[PDB]
Amino acid sequence: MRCVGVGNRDFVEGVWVDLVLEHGGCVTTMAQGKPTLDFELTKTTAKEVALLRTYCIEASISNITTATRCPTQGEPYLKEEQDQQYICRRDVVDRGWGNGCGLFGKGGVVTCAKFSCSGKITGNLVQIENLEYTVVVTVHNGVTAMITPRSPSVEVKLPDYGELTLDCEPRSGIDFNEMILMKMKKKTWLVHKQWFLDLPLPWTAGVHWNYKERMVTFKVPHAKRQDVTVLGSQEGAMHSALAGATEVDSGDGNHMFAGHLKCKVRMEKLRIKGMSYTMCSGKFSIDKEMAETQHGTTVVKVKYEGAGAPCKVPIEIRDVNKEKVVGRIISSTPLAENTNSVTNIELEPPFGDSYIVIGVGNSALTLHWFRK
Amino acid sequence: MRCVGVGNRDFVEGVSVDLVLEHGGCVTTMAQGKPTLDFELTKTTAKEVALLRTYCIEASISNITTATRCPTQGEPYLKEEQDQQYICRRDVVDRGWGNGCGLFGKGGVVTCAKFSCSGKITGNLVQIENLEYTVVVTVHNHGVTAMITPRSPSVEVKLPDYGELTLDCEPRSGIDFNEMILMKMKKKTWLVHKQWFLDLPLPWTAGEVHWNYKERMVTFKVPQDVTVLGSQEGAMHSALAGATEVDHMFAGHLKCKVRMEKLRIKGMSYTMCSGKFSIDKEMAETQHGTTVVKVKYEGAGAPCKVPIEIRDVNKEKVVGRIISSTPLAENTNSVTNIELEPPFGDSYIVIGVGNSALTLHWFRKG
Amino acid sequence: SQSALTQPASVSGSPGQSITISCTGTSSDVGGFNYVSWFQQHPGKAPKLMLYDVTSRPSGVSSRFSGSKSGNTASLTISGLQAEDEADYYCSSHTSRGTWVFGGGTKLTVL
Amino acid sequence: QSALTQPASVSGSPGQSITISCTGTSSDVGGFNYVSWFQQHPGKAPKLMLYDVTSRPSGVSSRFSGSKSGNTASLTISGLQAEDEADYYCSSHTSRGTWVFGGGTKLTVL
Amino acid sequence: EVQLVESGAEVKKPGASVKVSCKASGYTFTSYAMHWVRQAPGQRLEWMGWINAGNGNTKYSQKFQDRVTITRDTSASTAYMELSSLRSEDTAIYYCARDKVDDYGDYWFPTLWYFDYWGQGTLVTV
Amino acid sequence: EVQLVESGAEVKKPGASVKVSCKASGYTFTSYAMHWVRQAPGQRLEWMGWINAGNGNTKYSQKFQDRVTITRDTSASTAYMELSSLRSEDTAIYYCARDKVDDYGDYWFPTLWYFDYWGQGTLVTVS
Ligand SMILES: O=S(=O)(O)C[C@H](O)CNC1CCCCC1
Ligand SMILES: O=S(=O)(O)C[C@H](O)CNC1CCCCC1
Ligand SMILES: *[C@@H]1O[C@H](CO)[C@@H](O)[C@H](O)[C@H]1NC(C)=O
Ligand SMILES: *[C@@H]1O[C@H](CO)[C@@H](O)[C@H](O)[C@H]1NC(C)=O
Repeated sequence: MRCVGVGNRDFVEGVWVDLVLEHGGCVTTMAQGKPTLDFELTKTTAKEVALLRTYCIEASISNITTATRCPTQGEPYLKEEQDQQYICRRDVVDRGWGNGCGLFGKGGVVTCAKFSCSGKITGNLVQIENLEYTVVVTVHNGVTAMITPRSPSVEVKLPDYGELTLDCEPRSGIDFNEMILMKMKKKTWLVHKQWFLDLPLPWTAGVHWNYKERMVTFKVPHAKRQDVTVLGSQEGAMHSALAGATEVDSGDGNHMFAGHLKCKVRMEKLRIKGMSYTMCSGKFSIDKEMAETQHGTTVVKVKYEGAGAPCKVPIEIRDVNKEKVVGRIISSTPLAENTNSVTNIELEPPFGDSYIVIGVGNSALTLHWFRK
Repeated sequence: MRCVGVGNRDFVEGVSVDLVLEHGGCVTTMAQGKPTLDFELTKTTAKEVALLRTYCIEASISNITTATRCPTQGEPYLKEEQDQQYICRRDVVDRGWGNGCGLFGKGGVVTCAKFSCSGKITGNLVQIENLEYTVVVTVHNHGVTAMITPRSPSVEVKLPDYGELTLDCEPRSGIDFNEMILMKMKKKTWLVHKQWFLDLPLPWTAGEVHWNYKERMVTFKVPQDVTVLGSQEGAMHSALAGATEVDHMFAGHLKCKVRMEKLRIKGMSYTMCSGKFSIDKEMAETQHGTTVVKVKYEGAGAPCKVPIEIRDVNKEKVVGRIISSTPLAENTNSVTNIELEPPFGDSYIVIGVGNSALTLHWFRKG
Repeated sequence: SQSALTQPASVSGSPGQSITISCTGTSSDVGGFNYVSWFQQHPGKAPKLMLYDVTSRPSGVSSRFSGSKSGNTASLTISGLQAEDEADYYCSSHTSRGTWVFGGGTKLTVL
Repeated sequence: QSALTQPASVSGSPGQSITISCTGTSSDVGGFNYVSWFQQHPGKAPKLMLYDVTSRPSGVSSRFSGSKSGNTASLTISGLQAEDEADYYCSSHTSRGTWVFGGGTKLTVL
Repeated sequence: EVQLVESGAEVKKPGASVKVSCKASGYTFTSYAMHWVRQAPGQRLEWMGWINAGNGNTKYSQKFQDRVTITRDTSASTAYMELSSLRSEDTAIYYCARDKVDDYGDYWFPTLWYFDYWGQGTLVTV
Repeated sequence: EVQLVESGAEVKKPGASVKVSCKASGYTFTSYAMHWVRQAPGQRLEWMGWINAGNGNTKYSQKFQDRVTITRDTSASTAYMELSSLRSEDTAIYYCARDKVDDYGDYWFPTLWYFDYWGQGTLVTVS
């Protein structure tokens, strides 16, 4: 009873069952002589991630050094020009008596500034082999199961209901050979490998920043001299470029993805707990009023106030004239465990007027139901 | 002696004068029986500017509040929805027996967050009537500041011992300021198109700050939580690639008419220097095909006229021209700046009289 | 500090008789959701979950304890009073705002 | 240590002439004309005596003269007076855009 | 079997801070949220806030958001509750109660049977 | 006329910070740059740095870049100089000197007649 109330819900009926498990959604299975089960893919977690490239999205300039020279004297030199951590640019300015030079004409200048990153983004490789799928299987009245590419088939034991084999194929997630896991401050995305490698920002693999000029302000030749300044923050520019991209959830270690795990369930060793009991003779009462779900089905809680329990709960969906059985019961053979025991039942009444009968004889509870 | 080192320099000669003053430009005026003057446009400052809009380029989210409700029960409410400092959005989620709802279906939700701006950009309206032009007029051998306003274009400039001049100017500009905005971002300033600036998809205000369209910086997307869009500083710098960067230092050439009627040459009232001269500053060629030299008058009988002549290779006839109008030596050990225009090739610059006269060889490549 | 959930301060009852404790809230808690729970607190001991989901009760809790809800008012009914029932009773609710509110408390006295 | 070298003490007789040297490098004194001379009386703030190597402010006497040859700048005081007895510093704007001062020279008048 | 072991009673002076704890035993600590409820002598129970032990997320009551700080130690299966700038009014018994978190690890909606197991409470006198 | 009024003498303990000032009078503060030069008792003058009062840009000496912070108040025509983590060696007289900025606002090259007007200096004593 975990699938009821979930918006994305698929019903699967087979007569060996084929089912597709996705994030945010869950599958309800039905089969003759087999129990009604709920299946859900809880999480797709990636254990380890290998660092590939680190881009700089925010930078600052420090240790500003300038060297000036008079005309005819040659070009000025700074030791910082040979330093890979600094950005150096040359300009040529009007010199003369007013600027402290004995000679008039164009005098050469050089400015250097230490480049420091304050905001970075990482590109990590996600290995499909290390993926772990958490599947929760619940019976109508949950047991957790793990699917790994190394151990895809798993045996799931259910108390009093038997055992099932869950053979799944971890083929989900777009080819991680062409996909990159991009991290930015607190958010994570799954982007294309080529798109990530083509980003026009300074980058490193190991601090030495390759292509720092991608973060440095553009210089126009026919304009007044300016200081060696850097571009603001590419944080917002990045968020604009990630509009189409799929956002990945990241917590306290590991990354959670949106899987699409294809499974084959073996319902051979499964048995219906309830078939071994006789019909309830006593009176029933409504514990929780019957309510319609988002799947055209109804749910009701019944309290068995009679004796002779454990016993089968008698339920039938009759027509407007209360004669023939017209509806269908989703819950596989519901039982009343003991006296004053509460039972949840999923029903599928037809469109329009119908009568849900719970119990036997005069003591039987008759509930009118309309379906729009 | 202001224009001497300036690269963009123009020489203007008349009788008693049409001149165009531009930023980075320098105008040297010459006239017979009138002093040699330097004119320069210092700044184009608008004394009263009007703020049009302030955009948010960097924001942060705080004090997140959520309120849920069951299906059919209506819409949930929060006190923060009435608060202008808060950004609220509505949606629906799956509700049922497990979520504490008696009914199944989509149940209305509302989420609010405290929006705070940490980085803003301003756009000010530039008006041509409020513009103030600062013109500095210097005499050969500090300068006198003058103000030009469209309301008061003509101005009287008094120069001690040199007389007085009338500076009648008219502001002329190509670009339309009615369609232009002065955009400021942290330390840099730009001149952008009015429509382009008003079309910017960012939160904004006019003039404890209320922000219009906070959702242009705030997303409600989750992989329930409020997400910020991050600094738009770099995105702005990318969009300003074509735009013209500004330093109150607007571009536009001021056309002027100067009245040199009341002007007089300080020096004409003195006699020629008899004593010896020495070079204070060696003679140097400028970027305008002219030369400049500082001379120290070591002799007596000052104030007196400095005797300078540009003679030929054979030291016989006067071949060159002197730019600086009748230079004088104020007192003993006084230094004088002189701008000369020697001809192409060999010439001799003679400073002084008789044997004590200083003879300087000069070769003008050209 | 005043609670959003209102309960009578003291409720008395005779042994082997039925008694009811009321818990009035608003449309934002009791009247809005089924997150209505009842707790028993003996002197010196920590609270014990007696009822949850308005009517549901944990395995070890007696059938003598029953729950009800009508509008913004929730009710706890104890049938066939015993001397051990003499304890403080609190009602709780999960609010529209995603918080938990408790009632003022009801001291049950058994005669 | 200062980049500009000046003699610590220079003595002179009244009415006589005296010269104070200031040796720098091709990066300051030998490179630019931003060579200035300052007079500092005991307890008082420095006073600009010479700028642009040779130029002097309006209130400064003609007795004070400046010179430059290579990386060495010179200050000449003609006809010494008792009031001239003060500390003299030379300064220069450098290639790096900084300012350097000399060690100073205490002028003693006999 | 499920059990919550609370820290010992503490006597503090007004204007100081106090840190109380609750150790989880018999269940997966990360799969549950730890709530903090206080009770002054002779007064009602008052909810303070919670901590999702799985991701470290919190939610406090408006009366306690400025003074209360709830933390957790996954390695020791212990949940901490710090109350700064305590006054004479803070003289109360501090109870911890458990509630299961959703299988994904998010604590949006609680389980209908919230506070099924409680700590014996720490008496903090001022 | 032109005058620079310096702040009063201060006695500080080692490991603390000190903030000195200079108020401009008789000239347009925005058009000039404020320099800071220090002098220990019996020692030479040592240049610390400058502030362009027009745009707020600075330049410090390599010996003072980590400890010295120069600020300005355009409204009050006052220039401030803060020296953090004081030591016994910082016991000096702190002089302020003016120099005109270029007409365009940028202080690339100083004026030929730099430090034409000085402040009387603040004696900062470190015990
Ligand atoms: O002290 S006051 O009279 O202001 C308030 C009084 O403490 C409230 N007591 C309730 C009574 C029911 C059991 C739980 C505690
Ligand atoms: O104290 S030490 O002897 O180490 C160094 C001594 O202070 C240097 N004094 C100069 C002398 C010329 C006037 C300016 C100060
Ligand atoms: C908002 O959150 C901060 C902590 O981030 C807190 O200090 C502040 O008091 C909160 N404000 C309100 C109105 O609750
Ligand atoms: C750079 O400047 C910082 C102060 O901002 C200083 O601590 C550091 O030593 C400087 N580095 C170099 C190489 O000068």
